Formats: sequence, structure tokens, C-alpha cells
Amino acid sequence: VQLQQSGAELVRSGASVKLSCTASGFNIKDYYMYWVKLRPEQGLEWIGWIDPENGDTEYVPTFQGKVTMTADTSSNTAYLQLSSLTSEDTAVYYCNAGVITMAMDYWGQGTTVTTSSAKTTPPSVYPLAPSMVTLGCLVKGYFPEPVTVTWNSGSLSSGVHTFPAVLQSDLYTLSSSVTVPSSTWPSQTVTCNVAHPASSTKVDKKIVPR
Amino acid sequence: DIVLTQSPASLAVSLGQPATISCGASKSVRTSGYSYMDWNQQKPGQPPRRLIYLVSNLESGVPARFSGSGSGTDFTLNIHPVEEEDAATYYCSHIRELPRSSGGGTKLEIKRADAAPTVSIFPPSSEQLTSGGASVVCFLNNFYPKDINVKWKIDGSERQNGVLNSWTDQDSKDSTYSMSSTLTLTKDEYERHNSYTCEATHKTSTSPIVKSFNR
Amino acid sequence: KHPKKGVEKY
Ligand code: NA
Ligand code: NA
Repeated sequence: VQLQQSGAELVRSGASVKLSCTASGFNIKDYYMYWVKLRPEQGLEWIGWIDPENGDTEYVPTFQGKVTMTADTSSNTAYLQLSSLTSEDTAVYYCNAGVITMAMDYWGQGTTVTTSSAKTTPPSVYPLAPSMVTLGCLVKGYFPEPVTVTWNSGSLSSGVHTFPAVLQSDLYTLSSSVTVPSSTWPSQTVTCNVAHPASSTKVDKKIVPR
Repeated sequence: DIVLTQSPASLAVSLGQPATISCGASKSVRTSGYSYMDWNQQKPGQPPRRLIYLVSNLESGVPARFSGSGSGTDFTLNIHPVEEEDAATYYCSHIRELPRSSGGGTKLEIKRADAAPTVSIFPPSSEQLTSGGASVVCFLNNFYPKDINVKWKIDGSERQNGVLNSWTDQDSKDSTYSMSSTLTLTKDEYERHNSYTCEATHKTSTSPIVKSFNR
Repeated sequence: KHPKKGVEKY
């Protein structure tokens, strides 16, 4: 019972990109696939729909000639092509399988599109060492977003705080905290894992005492 | 297009208390037949979810506690009691006319017992100093409410450039917020000073919580 | 009857 949208996109001011949204556990000719733009710290704009049963499309007047909806009812997939991209197209894009019957409804996890003419830069991962105790790592100067931080490869998740990346110097900077009982550490290794799919980098980093 | 006017912009409620949001259509959202009004909710960093379709119909999964009402130009969404997992942004959405249109959002804070931030300060690491930059990191975790002021002191002087702050959204599970503050210098200006202090001023103590180190 | 365009399906 899942819509899965494709991964995060970085693309140049001027290019086009294509976003995919693939269903599982229903077919997309029983619904309207909708698309919905969420600019970060602003509203949801509605872009329109595709009826994957007649390949009818309707775009909202703001997005005509900017937007191309398609659907592959053979592999149960919905497409949203965006053309001649601009800074205004930096957003997260959700597809929604939705239909009022004569209901029931699914949302994709969304695709983050980032419009920049800047370049993929892997992060620098820095260790952060000082009842309970707090540890972290710093992830500095990567691009584009996202990165992912887990702790001990997912086993630790309870009392992990992980912050939104902030932009500055034209790269991102973020960091994560984890709070463990001070018996567990350093008696038992605490490691932070960092994935930067965009540069295909993965970093394991151990938090040794200073 | 139809201007949908969501009231209020922001809302803070205690667990168990009731909550209500309003939506105004600049035209009647009744076509010929039924009225295509929807409510969504975006739980922090999650795709939006549809709670209610057609003014009043509950969308599978939504708890009995939710209900929406209205007609023509006026509509409201009711919660009562309220719980942790209702923290989100609520949207009224209309489909009576293309282009379909969306309220501006209503941001739902759970109000809870005040709590002070657990604070810690982290000297730049060796690995970074070798590279030319230096970043002092101060974590301020598990505090409530969100409004919190953070101040950096280098050898007793307030310092303002170089500081980037970042807040998590409200935690669905324990209802606190958390914060990173990060003072970025150059290795030489870092070596030129001794004492680094991160000061949290929040509604909790009167004077700040102040984590610190020397060198 | 007849399903509102883009919105409802049989
Ligand atoms: Na938007
Ligand atoms: Na049918």
C-alpha cells in the first residue's frame, strides 16, 4: 500500500528533470494521480492531475507549458516532467493517488528538486566528544542535500537528535546528537554513519574520547 | 481562483483539550450536488495526509476524534481530545473549482509543562583544525517551548557573525523541541582566544544556561 | 449521474 517517488534531484537552471511516482498494492487507473508543490516555509500549490485511464491531463494555469504529466499503466508509474527549470522550482514534489468514488487515498513520500548550478561536494565528517552523556558528529560543507545520519547502523535511534541542514558558504552544514547512558560509552563503541548518495560516499566515524 | 482563508495561523493546545481550525472560501464551495472541501495534515517531515474529504467524510485511518463541518463559505475542523501525534500543519483544500486551492496552513503545537534545554558545548575537533576551519558546536536538546535565545561569548565578549542555528520540529512523542547553534571561526582566530561560552536564555531559569570550555 | 471532472470516479 505504497506510492514511492524517486530520489532527490539536483539540476541546472535551464535543464529539465523527470520525477517518477510508482504504486504498489493498487493500480493507477483507479485514481487520479495529482501533483503538489511544497516550497520550503510556504504553502502547498496544486499543479494538476493525470487520469491514467485515458491519459487526460489538467494543469493549473500557473504551470502550463512548464509541466508535463505522463503515466505508464504497464508498470503502474506516474511521471512529472518539469522543463526549463528556474530557482522558483526548488521545492518538494508529492504525487497523490486520490479519487472520490461514486474514497481512499495515497501519498508519495515526495521528491526534493534542487535548482542550482553549483557542484556535488562530499561532506567532511567531524567527531564530537565531551547518568547519561551526549555525543555527536558534524557534517560540514557538502552539496547537494540530503545526507543521512544513523547511529550504530540504526540500532541506536532513541535519543538521537538530528537537525535540518543549513546553507552557508554555498554548501550545507548539519549535525547530529545522540545521548547515551555513560556506562554504555566509551565501554561500548558509539559510531555515526553518514550517507551522501549524491557523491556516493559513506562515512563511518567512531567517537573516541579526546 | 478561490482564496481560502485559514484561521488561525498558529495554535498551541494541551493534550486532552479540544481544538478547532477555520476555513473561509471567497466563494461557495458547493457545486451542483455535494461540496468538495478537504482537510490535510502534514506531520513534521512527512508527506501531507488527507483527513477529511467532502466536508465531513473521515478518511480511513483517521481517529473518531476528528470531525469537520460547514457549508458554502464556512468550514471548521474539530479535534477533542488532542494528542501528541496530532502535531502538524493543517490545510483546507477546495476542489469545487479548477484551479483547486489551498489554505495557508494552521500550525498545531502541543502545549506541555515547561522544560529546560539539556545543553552541551563541543570544541572544534583536531581533524578540522588541521584543515583550516574551526567550528564550536553547542547542542540544546529537549526543551519547551520553542522560543529560546542563544548567545555566544568568546573570552567574555558577545559574538554575532559566524553563528548558524537550526531547530527540529516539535517531537511527536515527547513534545519537546531541540536546537543546534554553531560558531564557525578560522583556526587562527580560534587560537587567538581562550574561553568559549554558549548561553541559552529561555523562559525556564531567569539567567541563562551556559555551557563552556577553555582553550 | 456524472462524476465531477478530475475529482470523482465510478
Ligand atoms: Na509552494
Ligand atoms: Na466502479
